[PDB]
Amino acid sequence: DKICLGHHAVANGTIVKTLTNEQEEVTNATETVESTGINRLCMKGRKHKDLGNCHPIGMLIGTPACDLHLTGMWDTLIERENAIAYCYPGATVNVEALRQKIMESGGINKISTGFTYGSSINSAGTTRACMRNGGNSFYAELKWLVSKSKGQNFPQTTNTYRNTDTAEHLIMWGIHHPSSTQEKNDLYGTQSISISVGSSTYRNNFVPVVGARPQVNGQSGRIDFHWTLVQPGDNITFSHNGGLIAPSRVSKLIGRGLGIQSDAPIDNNCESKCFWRGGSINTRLPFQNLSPRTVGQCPKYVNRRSLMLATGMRNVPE
Amino acid sequence: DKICLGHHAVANGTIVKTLTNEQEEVTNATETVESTGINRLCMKGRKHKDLGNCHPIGMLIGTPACDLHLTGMWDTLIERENAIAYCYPGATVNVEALRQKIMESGGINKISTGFTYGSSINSAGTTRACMRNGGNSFYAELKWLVSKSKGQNFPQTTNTYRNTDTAEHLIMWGIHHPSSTQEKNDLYGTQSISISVGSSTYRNNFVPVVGARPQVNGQSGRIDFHWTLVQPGDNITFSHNGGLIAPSRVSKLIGRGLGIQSDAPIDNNCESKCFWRGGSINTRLPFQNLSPRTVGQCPKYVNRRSLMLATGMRNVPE
Amino acid sequence: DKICLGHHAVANGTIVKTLTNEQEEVTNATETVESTGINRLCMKGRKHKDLGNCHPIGMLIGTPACDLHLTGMWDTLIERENAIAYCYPGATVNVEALRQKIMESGGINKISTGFTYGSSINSAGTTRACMRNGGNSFYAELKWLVSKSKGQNFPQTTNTYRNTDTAEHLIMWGIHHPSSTQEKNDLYGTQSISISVGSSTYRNNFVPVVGARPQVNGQSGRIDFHWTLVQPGDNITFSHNGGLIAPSRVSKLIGRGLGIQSDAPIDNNCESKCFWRGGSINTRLPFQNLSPRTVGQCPKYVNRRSLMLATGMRNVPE
Amino acid sequence: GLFGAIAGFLENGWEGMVDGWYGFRHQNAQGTGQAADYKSTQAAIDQITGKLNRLVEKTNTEFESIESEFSEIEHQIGNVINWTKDSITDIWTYQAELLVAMENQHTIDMADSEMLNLYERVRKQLRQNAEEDGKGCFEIYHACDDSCMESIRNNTYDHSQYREEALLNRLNIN
Amino acid sequence: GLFGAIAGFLENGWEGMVDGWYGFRHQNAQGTGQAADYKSTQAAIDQITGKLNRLVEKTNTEFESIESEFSEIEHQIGNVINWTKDSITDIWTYQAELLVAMENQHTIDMADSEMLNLYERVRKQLRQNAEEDGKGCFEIYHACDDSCMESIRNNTYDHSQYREEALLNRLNIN
Amino acid sequence: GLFGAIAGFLENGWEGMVDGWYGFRHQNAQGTGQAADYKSTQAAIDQITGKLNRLVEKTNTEFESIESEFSEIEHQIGNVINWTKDSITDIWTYQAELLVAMENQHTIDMADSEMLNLYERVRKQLRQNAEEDGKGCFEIYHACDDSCMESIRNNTYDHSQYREEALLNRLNIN
Ligand SMILES: CC(=O)N[C@H]1[C@H]([C@H](O)[C@H](O)CO)O[C@@](O)(C(=O)O)C[C@@H]1O
Ligand SMILES: *[C@@H]1O[C@H](CO)[C@@H](O)[C@H](O)[C@H]1NC(C)=O
Ligand SMILES: *[C@@H]1O[C@H](CO)[C@@H](O)[C@H](O)[C@H]1NC(C)=O
Ligand SMILES: *[C@@H]1O[C@H](CO)[C@@H](O)[C@H](O)[C@H]1NC(C)=O
Ligand SMILES: *[C@@H]1O[C@H](CO)[C@@H](O)[C@H](O)[C@H]1NC(C)=O
Ligand SMILES: *[C@@H]1O[C@H](CO)[C@@H](O)[C@H](O)[C@H]1NC(C)=O
Ligand SMILES: *[C@@H]1O[C@H](CO)[C@@H](O)[C@H](O)[C@H]1NC(C)=O
Repeated sequence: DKICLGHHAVANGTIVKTLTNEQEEVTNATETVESTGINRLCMKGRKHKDLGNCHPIGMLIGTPACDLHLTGMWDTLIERENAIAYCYPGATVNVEALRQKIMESGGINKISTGFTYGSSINSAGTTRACMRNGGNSFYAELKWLVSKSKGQNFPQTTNTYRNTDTAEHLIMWGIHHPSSTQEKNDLYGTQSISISVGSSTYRNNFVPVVGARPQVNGQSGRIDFHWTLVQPGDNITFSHNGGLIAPSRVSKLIGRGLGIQSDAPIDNNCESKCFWRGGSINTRLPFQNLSPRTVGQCPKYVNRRSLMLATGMRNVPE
Repeated sequence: DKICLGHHAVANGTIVKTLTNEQEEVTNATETVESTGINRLCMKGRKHKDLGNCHPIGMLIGTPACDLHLTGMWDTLIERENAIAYCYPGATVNVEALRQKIMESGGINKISTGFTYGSSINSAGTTRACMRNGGNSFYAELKWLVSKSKGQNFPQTTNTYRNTDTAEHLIMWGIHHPSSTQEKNDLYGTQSISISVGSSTYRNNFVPVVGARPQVNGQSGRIDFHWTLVQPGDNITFSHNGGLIAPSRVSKLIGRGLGIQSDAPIDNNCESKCFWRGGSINTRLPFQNLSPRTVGQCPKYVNRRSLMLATGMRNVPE
Repeated sequence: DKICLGHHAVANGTIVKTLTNEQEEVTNATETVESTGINRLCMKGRKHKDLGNCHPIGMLIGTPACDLHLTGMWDTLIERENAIAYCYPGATVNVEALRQKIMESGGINKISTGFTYGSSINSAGTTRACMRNGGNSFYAELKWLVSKSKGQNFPQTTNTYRNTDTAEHLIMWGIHHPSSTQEKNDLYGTQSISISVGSSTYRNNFVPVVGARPQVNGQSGRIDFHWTLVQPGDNITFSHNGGLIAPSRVSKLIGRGLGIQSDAPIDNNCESKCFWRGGSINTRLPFQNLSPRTVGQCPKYVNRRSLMLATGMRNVPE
Repeated sequence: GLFGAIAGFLENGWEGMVDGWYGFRHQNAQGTGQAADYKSTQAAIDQITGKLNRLVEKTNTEFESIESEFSEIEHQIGNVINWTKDSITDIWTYQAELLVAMENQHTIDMADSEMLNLYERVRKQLRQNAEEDGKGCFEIYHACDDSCMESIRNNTYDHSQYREEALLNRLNIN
Repeated sequence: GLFGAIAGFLENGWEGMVDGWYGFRHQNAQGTGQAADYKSTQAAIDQITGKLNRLVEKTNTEFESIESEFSEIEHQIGNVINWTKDSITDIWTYQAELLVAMENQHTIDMADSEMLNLYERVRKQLRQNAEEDGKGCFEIYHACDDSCMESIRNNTYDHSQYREEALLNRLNIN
Repeated sequence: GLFGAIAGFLENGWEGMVDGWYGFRHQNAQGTGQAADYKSTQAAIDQITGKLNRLVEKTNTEFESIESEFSEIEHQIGNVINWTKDSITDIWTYQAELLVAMENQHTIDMADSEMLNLYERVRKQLRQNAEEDGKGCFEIYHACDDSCMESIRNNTYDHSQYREEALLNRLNIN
């Protein structure tokens, strides 16, 4: 008469690593590294804004492609590839810092500047590179100041924006760089052109420079954009005589949101907290191997297909 | 007859975490994360300089608030909030890189440039924005060069500082940007104004720009400060005709020191190696949850209120 | 009659650390931290290029020291201390970005710009600062343009390089900054002087500035170097009237390579994948305390001389 | 293994026991039987559940992008960013690797120990009435029917009830 | 747990033993008694002491500030820094969490271990003169007075002195 | 230690055994002998080998330079870099220290474990024919010659062959 003690075994065991053995067979195990993502932007439960082909900088200056995105509120902001910032060609100084600022905001208010100009100034400068409603137009939030009488000198003028609010204001402006002397003279005259910008914490001067360059969207001219923050209760003064692309409205970045760059389609029916260029990640697992580039609340990226965690004893078959 | 083996137990045990159990009860446990800090700057054993309302940048240019901090030796440097850098309004290029260099030095020596100026130059330009002992004054280490005869053209002049030391020297200078044409003309004449600075390794040009702007400290004018390191044996040459705010002394950063930003009261009784905005952290514990921004030799910051490490066996009462 | 169970021991045991004991004696132990470096650059198996006293940036502009390194293919690039980038004194904007970009390339091709000049221009300007065959020369890849007609105004000229390739090209150019008014007038005339550079992505303006400066390699004049990437299909245009140091060839960075900064001797008989200023590291160990500055595939740097891993049981001698 | 039972003095596992992790096989006059021990099985399973719970707890750390997917990053800051991210990834894969290797070692050994604990409990139950096989069996020196076997598995076997008989059978004299 | 004694076959702890970590309770004709075992208690305490020393050893690494408390940080560099610091923080709170969980596991089990080791020491001392309770007790089959008890705790018990009397009692004969 | 054998109930190690890690010393009529056990020694060595294999598995990850050795780094970015590199270095040093401390604790305990497992095996093999002295020896209550000792080391000792004589000598009755 006898009684024996024992333990279970399975036909099909799983291999795991231990401190002393790279190939240990145990009765069961489970994955720790998430391998499966979602090819969609899961936006359920979030007030999101899909910018489409509007580039974030365009929201501030009013590029025609951004007309539906000049203002708004959101908790997540979605940027797509090849989005457009500039109808009339040019570039923004300190561009990435500005893009990032916008991409962590929870909305944008626009407040007018109140800038008025004398009759010798045509403040409705317009271009075929910025079409809007079938007509030549220009950046919604800016004004292309030009001499009313062609070839005549742009008058000496001064405009001051007063921030009479309780939060900082983002103001942007452009400097036009003509591609020819004729072009320069036609718009602003033969005089020496200078633009001076000054507040309590900012000062800078700009000089429009004529130069031959290839055409972008039909234009060999360039407009360079500049920006700063106007602190509450501070005034910022523009002193100019041509070449200033004047702001008609300034911006205010409201609250915080999550910035996503992705060309993945939106799904309003799934929810997520972790995003990447390729879409979304939903796991309880502490690790993932989909992307080293994620945003939100995400599992840590590791360079492994699989790390199995044992959930059973050694498997000892016979 | 029988002999029984056993272990101790206590009335009130402590809960700890293990790999397998979140609420394991043991006989004793000890905290691993420091939650308590001292609201003071423990300076015992360290030669420190409290800068009060003097800003580290002001030490180099000689703002009145920094008159007792133009030179010295220290192993710890304390910067306070709202410290004053500028008496006459302005800004420094690469201010943060400069502030950091100063805030990790172990002292500052000052050395005269020996600059002299001809009779047509008033090198004692003065302003009510920089009061000293009841009189209009200026930055102690700099000279505001102005035409001796009001309205006349500031003469073309050259000044060369020679580093004859065995260590590099930090030279600072300023560029005056008048608030109006009348003022610019009064100070430097009607001529075109240019400022060239050139050493063996550095070269740059500067042009004073007139521009309307708000009054800071009662002044709408501005001074822009620039700096470079002059290597030993090298010369640096200033070539100018108005608008140069010239160095009369040059700095040398000496050794190494720990810089702190805190408005916490100094305590010479206690010692510490770790500081943050809110004071000092003294612990033997490897982790803390006070702040992610600390300087010195500190416990690592962790996002947990408590992590109890067991110092006793499983508690089993009955 | 009896049989006894036991384990071995040794006379001299090694000390190790455990969770509970800082001084535990075990029978054997092995090091986990590599302390031994190789005093050579182990280049076996790799197609390298030792730049010697040629600085990587000198490769693009063609400094005499870099004559043997104007083109080539490599998978590892070796830069040495005090390597020369400039013969005529000057500096390069965004220099570290450029150096790094060259140091991670796997080769360089040079393609002619095809720039041609009117008879009023001497394009064969030359200097005692750049010597070849013991005589006055210049940067191999650039041309110092100067009025053939001394004192006479440099003609207003335009030059355009068009990139007809499927890959981006690195274009560099210089801007001359003379050390005197006379030097200026002799070289380019008495006129105002501007250099305008524009592509679809890049535009900038440059003005030569006269300034007294210390002599470097015999010269108090300077040349500022500038660069961009010209994208495939794009043209870039130089408009100028004196002071442009023009590109005669353009660079194309090929493939990827490992950049090493070290003065260690080259060894072609040893192999390696980990390098630092002092040479190579060959180990199987996961850690090393040689240097916190390594390149390639390296063990992780650690702040310890030794961390012994037990490879045996407790030593219990008798 | 650490505790000597599983893959130790126990020859192999029992595929035909899907009832639990540890258990009993007996032999008597009435033939054979098999039954899983619930207490030891839950003790092990509970510990594994504990680890799984720790694997799955999440930090609330929101991260933003520092690398534009669609525009160029300045070269130098870009290289610093690459170095940092890669350094961090190296740490996490190292951490991930070590967590799994360490946890699995412990998981295997605690499973070994729970088996031993069950064995040991049975050993002291029988005290002087049985002897050890060396293979995880107890040769019982008295008649143990199916009710007697059950009393052992259920921790109610009174050794004093059979001691007299068992002693005689172990000393081989009657 | 791992070794089966603490929270195992020992049903509970002794709140009344404030003298040490492990110890003895006895019962003979003179009555009862309690004494703590010094060696076993100390073996455990010195191991705890070791972990606390490792916990409290400090690294020498001095850090400077890279974030200004009082003046603005440029936006891009500021984002890089926040990303780097949060990533470093997550690593450290992970490590701290792991260290405690792992160490606690080991601490609990080694204390169980020292308890078991004491138990085993006594078992072999008594060899054939005592039998196991199953509850951490040994039933001694001879007259064990307060000096005999003491010699057991003091590791000087000579089993051969009592073996004859003990065996006859275990066999239940004269 | 954890398993009570090495630096435990075994007084000390044997310097004269360069033949292996664990083994046997016997005393009989024909004298003394010493033989190492292969199977137990190799279980331990194989496990050290596994640890060394993990230590040495290489997971790079090429890194490029982010600090020029031969030219100046802009100061602010340089401080960020310094703070980052030192932070990562503190992390790796901490892990290197933890790895070694942790692995070493497990290494010595597993060695102690393998020693106990050999001991237990011998105990169960000899079952009722021998008694433990508490110092790691088995007093054998029957005549055991070289062929008999060699059978104990070989794991072929047949207890049923010597039991009668052995019970006779142990019990000193019948
Ligand atoms: C160098 C000099 O002459 N300083 C004068 C300045 C400057 O003209 C303006 O500050 C420039 O903005 O103005 C004052 O009102 C001042 O600040 O006290 C009077 C003073 O004599
Ligand atoms: C801005 O302008 C208003 C009205 O001109 C004035 O009251 C206010 O003080 C100005 N603010 C500053 C900072 O100068
Ligand atoms: C600096 O100037 C002195 C004369 O004032 C001269 O001897 C020395 O060579 C100069 N140094 C350089 C680097 O030009
Ligand atoms: C470059 O120039 C060629 C000929 O001058 C022209 O055909 C081509 O369109 C130009 N490309 C761009 C991008 O301007
Ligand atoms: C950073 O890494 C990415 C991914 O490997 C690479 O494409 C990019 O070129 C790197 N940036 C730099 C500046 O090397
Ligand atoms: C960095 O983080 C702090 C909060 O810890 C935040 O206030 C600051 O704005 C962040 N910096 C940037 C550039 O977003
Ligand atoms: C970074 O650390 C190195 C090494 O200690 C030091 O030499 C260098 O000056 C540091 N950089 C800054 C900007 O402090």
